[PDB]
Amino acid sequence: AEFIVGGKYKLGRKIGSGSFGDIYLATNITNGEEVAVKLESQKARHPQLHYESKLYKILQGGVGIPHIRWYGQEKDYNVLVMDLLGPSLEDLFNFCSRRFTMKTVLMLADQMISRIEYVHTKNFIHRDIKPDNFLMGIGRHCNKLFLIDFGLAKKYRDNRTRQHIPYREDKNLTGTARYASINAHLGIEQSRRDDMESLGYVLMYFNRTSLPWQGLKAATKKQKYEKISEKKMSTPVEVLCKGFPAEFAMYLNYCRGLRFEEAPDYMYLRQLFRILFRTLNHQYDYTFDWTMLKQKA
Ligand SMILES: Cn1ncc(-c2nc(N[C@H]3CC[C@H]([NH3+])CC3)ncc2F)c1CC1CC1
Repeated sequence: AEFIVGGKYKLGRKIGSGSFGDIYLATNITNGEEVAVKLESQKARHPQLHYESKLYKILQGGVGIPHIRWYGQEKDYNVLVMDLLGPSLEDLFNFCSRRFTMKTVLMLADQMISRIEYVHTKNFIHRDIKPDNFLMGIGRHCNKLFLIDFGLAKKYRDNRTRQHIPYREDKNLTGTARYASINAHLGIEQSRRDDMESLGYVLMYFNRTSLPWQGLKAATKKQKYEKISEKKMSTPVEVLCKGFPAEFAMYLNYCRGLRFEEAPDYMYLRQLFRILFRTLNHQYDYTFDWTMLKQKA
């Protein structure tokens, strides 16, 4: 057919766009398995796909890390082939009319903290934690959450010594402004704490349906980012999390309190949400809000 990569993956329709390229559905012509294919044009001032493919290789063996099938060059493109995955948390949020129950938020939180933790144990930070980068799997993996898109990810410490990258300022906000940590807005070098703060804004985005720094306008990119920053800094966490269980405010205070080099206590943060979950008499049965709507049909 018209477009086949690595001698066997026939590219079908476009399924979306990522950080540095476009994503297609494909089929392995030798066994019939459906996969996802990421194409980056080889004519790029600064090509990164080789870099992202190296990160995925480093991360193999993690729960909710997609397996890589092939990396290479085809026609005028760099090509990466991987597991096909299901919808993002943003897709599912819209499917549920931009409302999630507490049970769903807490079940997701347990997996999200763990996905981020794994990336950190391999000495990387993600730097673009948002609903669009968390995907549910498919088939028997449909209740497994995957964290993807390592285009903006960065080594935060040395493997041998565990010395961090240098503490410094005057960094561009590289990720998404809505979920960015306060220190990232100020141009401070991101570390593990910033991924965790970002997850806190995602959880509160799901709980509230919106964040108070949404809908802001300004003359420039930089001034919109500066308005978002100022709103984040002038909104107390108790106000942001008013009318929700105290655990969400505790999460956010804990993450802001972390020092640049300090290891988040992931076990404690998972425990914080799990004790709440079980106090509300919920069980981890993977009956999410979208599961309810599908089986009713
Ligand atoms: C950004 N990025 N990078 C890798 C992948 C990515 N996406 C999928 N499936 C998508 C189907 C359409 C859904 N709306 C989203 C999930 N499977 C594997 C992937 F690596 C994606 C998600 C595709 C929307 C870009």
